[PDB]
Amino acid sequence: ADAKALDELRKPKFSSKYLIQHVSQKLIPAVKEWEKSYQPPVIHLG
Amino acid sequence: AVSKKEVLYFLSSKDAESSTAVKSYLKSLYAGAQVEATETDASELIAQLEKKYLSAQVVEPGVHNIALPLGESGSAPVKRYAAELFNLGAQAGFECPFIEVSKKFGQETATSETVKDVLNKTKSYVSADYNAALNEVLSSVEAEINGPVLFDGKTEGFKKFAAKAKAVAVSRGLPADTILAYCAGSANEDAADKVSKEFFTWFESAYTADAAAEVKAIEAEAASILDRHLAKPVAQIRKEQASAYASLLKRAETAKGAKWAEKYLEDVKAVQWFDASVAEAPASGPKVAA
Amino acid sequence: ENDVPAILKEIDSLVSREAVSAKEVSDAAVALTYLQVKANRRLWGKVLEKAGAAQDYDAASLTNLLWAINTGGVEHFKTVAELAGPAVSLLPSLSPVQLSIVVEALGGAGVKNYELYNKASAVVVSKIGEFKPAEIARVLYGVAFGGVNDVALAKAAGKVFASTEVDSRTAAQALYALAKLGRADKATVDALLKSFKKGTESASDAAAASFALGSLSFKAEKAIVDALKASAGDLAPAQAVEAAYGLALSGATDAEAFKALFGVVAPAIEKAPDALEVSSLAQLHVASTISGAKLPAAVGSFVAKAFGLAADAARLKRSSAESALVADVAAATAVAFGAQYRPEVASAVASYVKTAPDGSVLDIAITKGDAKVLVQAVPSSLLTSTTPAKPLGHVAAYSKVREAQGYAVAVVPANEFEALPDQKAKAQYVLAAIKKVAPSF
Amino acid sequence: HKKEVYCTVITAEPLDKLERVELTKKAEKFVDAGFKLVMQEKIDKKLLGGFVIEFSDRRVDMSTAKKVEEFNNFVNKLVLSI
Amino acid sequence: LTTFTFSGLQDAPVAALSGSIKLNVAAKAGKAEVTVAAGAAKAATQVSAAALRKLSGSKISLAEVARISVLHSSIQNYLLSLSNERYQLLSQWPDFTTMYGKDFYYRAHPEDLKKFYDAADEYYKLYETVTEFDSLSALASQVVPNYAARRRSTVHPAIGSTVADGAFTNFLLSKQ
Repeated sequence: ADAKALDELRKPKFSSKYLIQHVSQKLIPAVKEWEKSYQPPVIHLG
Repeated sequence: AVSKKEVLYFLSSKDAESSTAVKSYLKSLYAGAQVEATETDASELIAQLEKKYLSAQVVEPGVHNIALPLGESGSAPVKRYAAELFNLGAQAGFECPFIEVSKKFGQETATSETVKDVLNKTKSYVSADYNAALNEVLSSVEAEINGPVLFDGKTEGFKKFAAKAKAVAVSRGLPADTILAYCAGSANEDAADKVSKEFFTWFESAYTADAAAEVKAIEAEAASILDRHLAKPVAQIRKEQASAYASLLKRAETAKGAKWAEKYLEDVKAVQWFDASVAEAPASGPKVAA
Repeated sequence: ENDVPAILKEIDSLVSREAVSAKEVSDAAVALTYLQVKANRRLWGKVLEKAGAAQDYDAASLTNLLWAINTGGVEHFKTVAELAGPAVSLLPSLSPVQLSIVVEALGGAGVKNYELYNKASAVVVSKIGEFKPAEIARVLYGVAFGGVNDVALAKAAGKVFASTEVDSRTAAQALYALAKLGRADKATVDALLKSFKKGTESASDAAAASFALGSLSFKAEKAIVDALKASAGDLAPAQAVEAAYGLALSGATDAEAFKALFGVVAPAIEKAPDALEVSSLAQLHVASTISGAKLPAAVGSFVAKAFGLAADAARLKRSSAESALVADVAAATAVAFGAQYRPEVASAVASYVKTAPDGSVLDIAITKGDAKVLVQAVPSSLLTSTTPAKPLGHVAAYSKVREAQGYAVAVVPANEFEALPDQKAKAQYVLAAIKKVAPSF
Repeated sequence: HKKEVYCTVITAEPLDKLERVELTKKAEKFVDAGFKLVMQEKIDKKLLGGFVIEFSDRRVDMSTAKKVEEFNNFVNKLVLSI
Repeated sequence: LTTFTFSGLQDAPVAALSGSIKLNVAAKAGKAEVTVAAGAAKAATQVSAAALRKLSGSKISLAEVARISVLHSSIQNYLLSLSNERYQLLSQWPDFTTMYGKDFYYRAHPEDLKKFYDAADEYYKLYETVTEFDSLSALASQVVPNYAARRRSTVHPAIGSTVADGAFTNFLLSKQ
């Protein structure tokens, strides 16, 4: 493990790719259930 | 692993960990695993949000793989940088920047009957100088016709606004006749080739100017950061950077089980490996298994 | 007296110095290419680092270094794309052969430098008599693969290729350039194919010519498929993929050439399935489907799944104009099948989206009993760039592979469909296409 | 006495007749009972699709512009919450 | 690099341009004998046109092995170049230690002497903080995130003001 492969060494370290993947995995099914549960409310004028 | 939409966005990528995920997926398929059926659902709004986050997952590691041309002479490192950003946008599923911001102009003002609503709803994507000049032109035309200019395109008020807007666009440096004739097309392909060569001259000048402006902003920010850093004594610098590093490790170690924090600590370990591999042999550099 | 590790050691000590001039880096790269160095990647890395750091470039050192990068097969986009600056600053100082080699290397590497290709094409079409045909073939390959659709240079090159007899390597390079440009001229390609009678100096020439004929929807030459059958082992697996793909797209029925090409490429997937790109495995599935020549069973199922992956990936990262065209063609298909009201049209358009057997998604797939019709909307990006504007060979490729899954494929191009003025005429066009392909619908 | 309620329906486009009967069956669920519904049609192209039913008492905004604005607000509140 | 490359022994270089390494080729009909000499090392092999055409079949994808990233290394390299410029202006400093003697101590005004000693300590502080190169990497991490947030644009990673301005001219001067 003292020598590493080039495909392991090519990747940049501190990118926000897994933050974006985490936000996407928390955002997409929630907005899917919002889309399937969408009902516009009845607004009273007055 | 991947949710099978990620691997489809990572097929045309050139980034390292996305390519290893694609290669492990292909080895799993050659082992005899069935390919999951792609979803034939989701509303247009849900589909476009997924596309936005997947294109962000392609762009974000690929931006970190591009060297900024800081402190370089000549237009060719800036053209390399702009070409790498273009190829990265193509790998993430974007079209040409011209086409992709024309999409934003057509989307933000799809329902707009007057020119002022167009200039107020596309304000985030047009320069404030050009937006202010077009607003002065629109106020002058609305003063001369005593009516709001409409966005129909066949009224005479919009024709006067379009003539004065072409004037201010030529004055600001945009060859608006060339830009219009490229998107309009031509009957013969030779005149279309002449117009396309003039357009791509403008377009290369334009993205080279934007990339050079981004490089100049990063250069000025780095020079400012270094000047306020060099104003300090050494021990203040050491304790400030040690405190910031300790707080960032504490933020990454607070989250356990998250994929981003696991990858963060793995990358900290890989930076320590790089330092040890350079310390083993400084003249050869890091040990690459080959 | 004859030691290749010792001369590699001396080259590595030469390019590890503090100040290496561009002549020394150019000579080190030329020697690395002549010695055929592929296993030592770090030596090519040191040479390319010193090439990026070098600041005193004349015509000869830039030309020799770009020749060595292009010939050795060394890709590093940053160094080669920053070498375009010396190219633009030395472009009046370059000879025709040097401008040819420089534009060929910077175009094959993929450098997006419109000023370079515009000035180089202006130089070539300004004095077309000073350039001999291999040089204009390299400049056409450079501006074609640099992202410039220069049809003035394509017309001037076609005039020269019709007037002057060319080498088979020159013609294969010109055909590859014209196939990326999407120019299915019959005046130029006929001359470049009649040059393919004196044999092929390399199998990559016959492979590139076969891929270029398959892309532009021409039919295969017998000399090209015979030269591919003779020396199929001289190709890389990706080059063998593109050879068999262009042969299947051109319509060749030579089972021995497909047998040789598949016997080249199929153990490479058995050793490493992840070595080739997914677009190459999809091209291999297209070639195996249209030609009918077999593969190993694991390899055949793998390239079927990879074709499904590549079709899905081309659908996800689709252009927005192609999405609008697919929506328009689906609406015209819904109107042609009995929907005169907007909710009926929207429900039929949403019902047309179906899953293919390989896991991919078909946009407009109608079924009636056991008969299947796949309406395929073809964007302008997949059309030929010349004024007849026919669909390219990849359209017929997708059509044949979907026909192998039991789908009657009706091709709806962008220009013909968007030529119609209203939706009823578009529905008439789509219904005429479906009745022409499958009369049961 | 009579079960009739007056409303104004605003759409992006002029109505198809199947669109009309589907919109009528949609809007009969917002009224109190089996009331007869006498609608008046208007055009607003700032609405992208759907409809806006304007009663005298209340409003029902089933337009797609309100839908994409609620979508954008919900997505923004999630990505700022996370 | 593309799938098919059409460069080989056709228009190849025949001679080296530097004296550090000597190249002589002899090009016959379809074949060549190459002799490469550097120092005591010599090599004399025989290369065909077909071998040079086979050479670009397998691509060498040269890739950077960076400590953090190529972007972070470019920012840190620019910080190192700017620190080199500040190092040059600190290296053009006058030698105050030539006036540390007791004759300069006792001939001088005491407040001017304390000013001189404070100036010497100020130089030592500036020189110690400009040679703290290990801090520079952390400074690069102050430049990376905001720039990366500019690259995560909802339009395009490479969109700028001028391209969007020209596209707005095309959008506005066309109808609707």
